[PDB]
Amino acid sequence: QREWFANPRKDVLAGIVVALALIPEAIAFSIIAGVDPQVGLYASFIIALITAFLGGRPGMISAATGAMALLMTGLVKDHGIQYLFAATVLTGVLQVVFGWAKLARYLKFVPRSVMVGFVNALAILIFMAQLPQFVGANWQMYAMVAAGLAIIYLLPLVFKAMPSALVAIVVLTVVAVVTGADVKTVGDMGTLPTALPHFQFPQVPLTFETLAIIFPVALTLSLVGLLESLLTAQLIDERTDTTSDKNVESRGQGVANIVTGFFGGMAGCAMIGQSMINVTSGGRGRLSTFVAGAFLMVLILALQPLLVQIPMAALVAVMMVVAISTFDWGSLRFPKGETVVMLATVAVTVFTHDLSLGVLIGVVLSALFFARKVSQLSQVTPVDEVDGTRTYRVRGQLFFVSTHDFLHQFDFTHPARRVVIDLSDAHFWDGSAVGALDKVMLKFMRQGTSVELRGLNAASATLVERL
Amino acid sequence: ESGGGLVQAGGSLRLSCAASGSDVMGWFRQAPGKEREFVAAVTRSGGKSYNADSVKGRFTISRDNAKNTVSLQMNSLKPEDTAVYYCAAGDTAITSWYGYDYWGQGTQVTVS
Ligand SMILES: CCCCCCCCCCO[C@@H]1O[C@H](CO)[C@@H](O[C@H]2O[C@H](CO)[C@@H](O)[C@H](O)[C@H]2O)[C@H](O)[C@H]1O
Ligand SMILES: CCCCCCCCCCO[C@@H]1O[C@H](CO)[C@@H](O[C@H]2O[C@H](CO)[C@@H](O)[C@H](O)[C@H]2O)[C@H](O)[C@H]1O
Repeated sequence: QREWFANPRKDVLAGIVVALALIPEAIAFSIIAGVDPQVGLYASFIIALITAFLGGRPGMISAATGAMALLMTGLVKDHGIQYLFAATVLTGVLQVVFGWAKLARYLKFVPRSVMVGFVNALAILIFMAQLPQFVGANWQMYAMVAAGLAIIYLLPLVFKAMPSALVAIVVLTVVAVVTGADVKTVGDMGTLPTALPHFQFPQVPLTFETLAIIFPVALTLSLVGLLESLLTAQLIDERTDTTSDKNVESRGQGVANIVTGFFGGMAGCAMIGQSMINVTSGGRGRLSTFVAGAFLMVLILALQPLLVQIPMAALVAVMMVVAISTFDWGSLRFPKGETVVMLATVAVTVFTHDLSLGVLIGVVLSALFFARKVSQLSQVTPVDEVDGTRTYRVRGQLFFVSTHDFLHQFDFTHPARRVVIDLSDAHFWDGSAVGALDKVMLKFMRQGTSVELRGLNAASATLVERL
Repeated sequence: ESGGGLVQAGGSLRLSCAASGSDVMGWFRQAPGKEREFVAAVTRSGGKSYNADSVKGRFTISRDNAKNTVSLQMNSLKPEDTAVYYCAAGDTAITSWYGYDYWGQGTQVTVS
């Protein structure tokens, strides 16, 4: 069976620490996803519990992260905070399906460009989510968020193994309460937990038409969650030693999200930062995560009236630094295509404020580049008419085409009089196809050889630029 | 750009484009309300490029000896040639579409 209770003294303590670090995360992420803090705190609690009992890698905190929230933020403003519940249930179902089929090993196939793009987009979206707290601006907001960043970045060089964010929140709370500062408090953005999570059957979604609208977000949530769980797992593996079955971990994740959805909760996955803070502080048991969730619930129930008094500047500061911690990568001075994928995801997510779309275009772009690495999909065939005129029959789909490969398939050795270019069986899906053909024709014309284009409009009609 | 006017059933018309402002010069035609279409393009070297879909071997492009002039001879016009003919002077690139450095507002060409 191999089930233990080793090192309770350190596991409990670690769980306490990461719980104190867990409260503001869940509250904030709840606000970011346009929902009550209650949902996030509940999520963190129940997920931590179920993962503590059914998780694969002990000492790994699974609660509520932005990686999940920013994928539901669009579902909640279009259908509600409850289509969210359905989506979390279905998400968990997809995860236990993924674990039952034993498919974790395939997570390696996921392009690094897509992932790093997801991270960047995520972080800058966090930072952008902190902006609507500045549109209605009192200078107390600015002063307390600036002093927040200040105390978070300048205090820990003097202090010890206790969070500077803890001191930030406590101090700013005490100040805001005593001085009676005029600023938005957390209790305004949503209701905070006052009791235990009750069994809430998603009474709000309805069968099929619901399925057709929650399936995509459940898919993306599931995949992102399993990726996060995988990498977090492996990092805990490297930090210590284990033969953790990532399939069992995925299953536990699934069940957790399922019952979470059935108890009015958000969607959750593994948390890198808090898992690291945990293992660093001595947490390596399941009791660590259990005590994390439990002490989280107990403490949020204990400090509730004090909790709702916490100024939004503190939490917006904490989010402001968590964003910074998340974004910064290797901004390389490398494969152009992969960079294209990352920047595509980033820019699209930034412009649309939809992380799911960035993920989507990342997937399809990676798929296209893959098809370009693995197959042909287009070939030219030089044919001679009795006139002695070279006619190049371009057949197939042309997207992201390389100009070099296109030029190499044409003969420029002997400048003929006239050359026919047949596009009757071709399809241009990108402006690069155009550009390539242009380089060819420009080369021929510069060489003194005239070009006759055939069956053209059909090929240039498949252009994506036609929207 | 100059040469717009009215044409009959099998009539003809030459279109001289002047650049008042340099490898290659082009000509496109825009059907009213419909997607733009390529007509022809000619380089300094002497190489031509036609659109055998819109130009069924009827039209004839040539560059004048003058530095800022390109002529497009148009014969055997038909109801579907009725369009606005734009002259482009983009150089060293995009011989075929989407334009480059210079464009010129097009004139109307109507057949009957
Ligand atoms: C001829 C024989 C040759 C012997 C060669 C040397 C043998 C070393 C193999 C290490 O295998 C370990 O076995 C542990 C249990 O079987 C696993 O749980 C270990 O790791 C978990 C987390 O670190 C802890 O909770 C467990 O208590 C701890 O036993 C651990 O995953 C695994 O790596
Ligand atoms: C269908 C395809 C979908 C593709 C989606 C890809 C999702 C998997 C990416 C996981 O990568 C991890 O994500 C974390 C955040 O999600 C990062 O922690 C970040 O956030 C922590 C705290 O929030 C900080 O401590 C870290 O420094 C910071 O890197 C972490 O570094 C990164 O390795």
